[PDB]
Amino acid sequence: LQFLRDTVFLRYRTRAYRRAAEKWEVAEAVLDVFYKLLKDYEPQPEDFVDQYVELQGEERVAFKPPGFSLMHHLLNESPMLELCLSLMEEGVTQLDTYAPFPGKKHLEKAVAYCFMLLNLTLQKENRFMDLLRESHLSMIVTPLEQLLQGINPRSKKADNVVNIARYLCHGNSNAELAFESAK
Amino acid sequence: QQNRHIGFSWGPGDLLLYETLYQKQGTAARCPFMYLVREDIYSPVLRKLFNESHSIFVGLQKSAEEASGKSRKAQLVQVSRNYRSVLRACMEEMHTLSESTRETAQKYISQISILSAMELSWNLCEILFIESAPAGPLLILLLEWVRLHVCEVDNIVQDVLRSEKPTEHEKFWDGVTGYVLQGRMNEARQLLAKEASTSASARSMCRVLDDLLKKMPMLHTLTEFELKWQHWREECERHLQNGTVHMEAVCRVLLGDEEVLLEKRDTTWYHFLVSRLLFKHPTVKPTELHFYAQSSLDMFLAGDSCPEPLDNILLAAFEFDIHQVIKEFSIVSSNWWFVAHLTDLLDHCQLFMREFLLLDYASGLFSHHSLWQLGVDYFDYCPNLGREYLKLHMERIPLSTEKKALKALRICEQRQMTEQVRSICKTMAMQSLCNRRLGSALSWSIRAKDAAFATLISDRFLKEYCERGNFTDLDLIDNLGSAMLLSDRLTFLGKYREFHRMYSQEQFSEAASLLLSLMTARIAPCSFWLTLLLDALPLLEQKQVIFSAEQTYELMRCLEDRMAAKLEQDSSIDNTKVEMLRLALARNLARAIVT
Amino acid sequence: DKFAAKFVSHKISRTRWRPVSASSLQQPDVFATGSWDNEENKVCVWATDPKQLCDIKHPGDVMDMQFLDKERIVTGSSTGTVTIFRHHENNQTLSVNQRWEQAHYHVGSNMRAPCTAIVCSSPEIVSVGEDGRINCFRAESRDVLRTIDDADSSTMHGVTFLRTTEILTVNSVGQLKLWDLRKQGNDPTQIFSVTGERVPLHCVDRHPNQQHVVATGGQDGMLCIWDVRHPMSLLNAHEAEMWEVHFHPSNPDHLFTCSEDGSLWHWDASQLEITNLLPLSVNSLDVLGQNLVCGTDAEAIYVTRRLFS
Amino acid sequence: MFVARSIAADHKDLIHDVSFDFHGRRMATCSSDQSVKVWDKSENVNWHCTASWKTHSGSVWRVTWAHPEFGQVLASCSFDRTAAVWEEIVHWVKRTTLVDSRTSVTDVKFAPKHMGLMLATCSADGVVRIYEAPDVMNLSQWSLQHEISCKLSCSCISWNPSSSRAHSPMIAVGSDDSSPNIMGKVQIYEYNENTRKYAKAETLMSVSDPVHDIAFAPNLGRSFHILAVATKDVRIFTMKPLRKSGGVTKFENHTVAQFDNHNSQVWRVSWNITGTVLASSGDDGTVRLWKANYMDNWKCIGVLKGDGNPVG
Amino acid sequence: SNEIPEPLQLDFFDRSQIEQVIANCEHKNRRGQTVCNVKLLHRVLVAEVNALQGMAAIGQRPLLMEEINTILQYVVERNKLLQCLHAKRHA
Repeated sequence: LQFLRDTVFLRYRTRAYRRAAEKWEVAEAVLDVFYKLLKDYEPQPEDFVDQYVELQGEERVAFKPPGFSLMHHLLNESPMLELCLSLMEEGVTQLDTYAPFPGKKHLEKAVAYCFMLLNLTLQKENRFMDLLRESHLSMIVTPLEQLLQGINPRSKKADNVVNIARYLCHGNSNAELAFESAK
Repeated sequence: QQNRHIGFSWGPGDLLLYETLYQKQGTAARCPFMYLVREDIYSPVLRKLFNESHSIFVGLQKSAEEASGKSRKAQLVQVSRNYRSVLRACMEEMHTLSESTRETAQKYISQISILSAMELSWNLCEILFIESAPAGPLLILLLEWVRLHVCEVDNIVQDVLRSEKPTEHEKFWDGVTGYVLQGRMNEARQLLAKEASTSASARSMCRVLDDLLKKMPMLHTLTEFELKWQHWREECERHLQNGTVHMEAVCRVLLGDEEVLLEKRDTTWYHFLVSRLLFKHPTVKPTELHFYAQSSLDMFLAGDSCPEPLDNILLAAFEFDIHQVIKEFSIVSSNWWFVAHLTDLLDHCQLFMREFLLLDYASGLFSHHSLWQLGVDYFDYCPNLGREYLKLHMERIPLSTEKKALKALRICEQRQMTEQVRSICKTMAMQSLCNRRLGSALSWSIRAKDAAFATLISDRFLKEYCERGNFTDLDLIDNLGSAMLLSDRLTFLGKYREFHRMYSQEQFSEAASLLLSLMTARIAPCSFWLTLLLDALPLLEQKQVIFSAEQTYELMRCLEDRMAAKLEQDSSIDNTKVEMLRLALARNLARAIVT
Repeated sequence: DKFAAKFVSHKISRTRWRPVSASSLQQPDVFATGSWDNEENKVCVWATDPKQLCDIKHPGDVMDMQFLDKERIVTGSSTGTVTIFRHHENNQTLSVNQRWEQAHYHVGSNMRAPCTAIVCSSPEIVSVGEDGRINCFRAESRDVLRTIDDADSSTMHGVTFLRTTEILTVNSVGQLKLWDLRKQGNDPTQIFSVTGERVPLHCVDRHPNQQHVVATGGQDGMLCIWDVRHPMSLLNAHEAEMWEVHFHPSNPDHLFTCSEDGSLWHWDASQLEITNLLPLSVNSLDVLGQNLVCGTDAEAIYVTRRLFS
Repeated sequence: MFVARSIAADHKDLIHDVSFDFHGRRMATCSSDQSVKVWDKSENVNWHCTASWKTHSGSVWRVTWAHPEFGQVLASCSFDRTAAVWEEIVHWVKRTTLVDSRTSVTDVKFAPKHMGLMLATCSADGVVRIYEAPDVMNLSQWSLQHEISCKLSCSCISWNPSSSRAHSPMIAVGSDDSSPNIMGKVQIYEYNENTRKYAKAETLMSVSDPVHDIAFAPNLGRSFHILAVATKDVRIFTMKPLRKSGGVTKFENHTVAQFDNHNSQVWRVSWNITGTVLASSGDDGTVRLWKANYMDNWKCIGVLKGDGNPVG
Repeated sequence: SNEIPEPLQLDFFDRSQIEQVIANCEHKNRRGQTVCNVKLLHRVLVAEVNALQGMAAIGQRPLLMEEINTILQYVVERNKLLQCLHAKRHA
């Protein structure tokens, strides 16, 4: 997980691609695994208890399930969430051009994976937050509904919501994204 | 000791003292001593003070042209306020140091007191001259000054209000009367708001006094204030008459009664002065302030208390005599920071030495291992005698790492100090060369543009080549470019390396041409002549003739000229070389006559 | 407004943050500084006005400082000695771990030679020097693994791990040399130089993502972008020597160049947008996300926590 | 903050003269046990002895360090009419032994760097000899170039530190001879380029008492020059050059300061790096520092006791 | 049309500094005469390199002299072109 996330998301951002289309394929590919990792993570009362294993005499926190760490980095403003919102923003912009781009379908699938990542979060958001308050962990979490209105470092506004809406304009072309946005 | 003469050795900022012999031909002891004579600049907080002050100075100098008139005056007041703020911060930092280590607390406390003196004096002088407020506002600022520097009344009232029932404290009336002395009605009124409820008659009297304190004419236009003040004083006097001990004394004061202002002079001489003025003379004249202050001092120090040097300084400031103030301070303070900065500010105020003091200060800055950059900065601003001093000290700084040397050179270059640049470059190169490092030496030589050192370096390279058989650092030699023309020997080296490259990668013709060119120009030293001829030999030998007839004739001439100069194993090989050369040349000549 | 200036009493030569764990969403808070041009120089550790946590009397002058790991700091002295310090967080005490006293010394002559730059890829410490020497050590080895003697007659200024087991070194005559640590020979693989000029190169940095992008700085204050596979771009910037160039680790599109004229310029690729962050001489800088710290020769530490606000 | 440091000299016999280098880190200590020790300074102030060697049987008088541009070159004059040049090899090695002098060489002074490596030696016979090394790499070769007869027993020599091209090289020569009537014991010699030889320019007739030490002050971009003369009393002179050739430009001399506060014989006089503070020694065992104020009035600023403590 | 050629390639001089000398030449003798005088300019140029002390490496003098000649030619060309442009403008 660590390898996938770090390396492939970096390269998603800044790395030369001879073919322009190949920039999106990498993103979609790693995002799919992120989705399938988050889909099956059902919050349990033992996930929020952590143990420390003695590896080479250095007490290092153990590795919680992929879902715990795939969530705790989502309910804060980690560059995962920022890059996800930026990816939605880019998809909206490029789709607004209404042109035959390289990798248009790939972007559709990737942003669909992103919207599904979001929509799944909100339910397990309530569940995790509830459990979290009971386990006396030190980890801090802000619900997604206050984070969507956060200050975007690019536009210096809370314009995440406006970006989300614009997918509705493309309802005749990409109906799936339309449904997810409405939801 | 014991009649031994003490010799001295002036170093770069440090005097060495040694006890030499008895002068007469040689008390029995040993000689184990070697003192060093030279801590204002060593205190760390003071270094930060110096840094910030330097930036303030640079800012001021640049803004001198653009800002004018009243704007400029305000800017100057603000700059003064900034300097004092830094002083205060430094003072506060030293206080926590004294708290942490009480073993050095005494020294620290003394330094803190000196800093406070400088700061309070700074404030007084600055306000009187820079602010130059009119008759009224001047007294307002004097009242502020006293309140800010003398916070003794606050401490008393603090202890009062921290008592169990403040009204019954011994300090209470004292703090009330002090608040009234400092011209702060509101706090004294909040105080006597506490006792007013203790008793009924007390209540009545306190209410009366409170009303008067509220309706006291105060400056926030002049004649009007004056008449209201007169009326209020009349009312207070009437109240006193009707009443006729503590409120007695307070209204004694609200009129300005000289005795009661004397019997509780217990803060300082200047506090006494301020209280006296506020009450007796609400309108204050700047010109007669000196007389008023003298009288106040004489009254306060009625015993055998001799005027402190600080008191003298303050009196001189009241006499509007800047020169005397500076003189007094110079005796007391070795650190010239204060003096110089004050003179600078007053110079901008167009009132009147400045160059002299600044020069001394920046010269001390150049005697510190790390503070020498600020010295450069301050020396530059001095008009007539700055450059000479700067040049001297710059040339005489220790150079160790390439970083320090580079920084020194950059500083020099900006001020167009060519000679200083050259010396530094030469020193560095020499050291580098003594420790091998041929490449580094060459670069430094190139920078100083010195033909002699370049020649020397190029000569050493040729010697190494002869012994090893192969050139070292080939790449460095290939891209000299225009730096090659600095010296004749350097020029030779480059061309020889080029020939080497050429003939190796099948450019025999060009290489031979270059070689013959070099030989004819006589740039080469004589030992290289023979090598060049040996190289020319296989060039002739090759089946495809390289040298033309005329070129070989020129080589012949060179060989014959060399033979003459030579006169004025190896020989056998060279004669065989000569013969083969001749045979080939003749065959080529035949082929030319043929063609 | 963004920068908070705390004045210390020692000229600050190096400033470096403590590497933070990527998995945890923590924000870097602890940084380290090294001081030069003083009788008794030192290595300090600060926490974001910054409050100093711990410091140690460093023998000689601290030329280069790199953070090996969260608990180890590798410092290169001006006497050539390369030392490792172990930070005990529980007691806030810096302790000496391992040292190689004669890592760098001039050929034959007596006295010492300065160690200009170090680079670290745990557990490999490669240190260049004024002498031609590219000594390579190991975190636990008391001996020097490999010494490429007489690598460069001229003083080498900087070093960085291009790829792996390969190092790019700049020297005083303006040459960028590609070295290989596997080949047993003492000769450089390739030497990249500007045709005709010998302007010394002071700093060198490699793009965090793509390994073929290398940015260097000369005495002419010019940023030269190099492609080790194929100078692609020569950019006019400062009017004085560029001491250090650093790519932003998290978002490489940002670059920070410090010069002795006193200008911490910022280059934004995301038309390059150049702005002056600071109003004597800026020696070092370190950026990690939204936090940047730079140290000047005016004995001052400038720290910002809202760099991109 | 005047500090007191006690460095164990490790010297078996009385120390005579110590001299710092140009950059202030290396110093040579000659002693009566016929040994010259070189003490170097580390990063910490602590001084460490690096090299110790024996030099001459005769009593060594002065030790002069050359400019670092030419290398680590030393010079030592002695009673046995010799002037040795020393250089390290990487131990100090004698390169030459200048012995043209027929009498005890008393003082040795290196020429300013702009002229070259021109060692100057004055001897008791009354002849100042100015040698010159053609190549700095070979220091064994020294060719005498100029011999200046002064007609009086020379005691001290001092060059003119001025690097101005307008100011031709000048050397000052003193006379320790206790002459009952003969005055003018300080003579200034200027170099006339036309004759390519040194000729007398000015004789300070005011100095009628034995001259122990003379010292020029840095010019600091000024029209006139300053010469300090150590006799029975410290005297400071100002030689302003006249208007303007074929010969020496005559000078106008004025005595601007005369301090007999030592109440004894002044033996040594030396200026600081910028020529503002002059120091003087005496039989009283005190070193008095003299500094001028803004009104050009010289005043004593410091006195020292024998035990090392400063006079308060 | 206008046909200004290559800049100054100075061996032991500064290309930027020669511009001050160019302006000295550009002083108007009388009216519109930004040509100084070949006599003066030549003399000054010859005296400049003499002032530059040819000391140890005295083998570069022919090269130095060729450079003087090239500079003179370029200055003359500039002046001629300026005059031509002025005449064209008048016409």
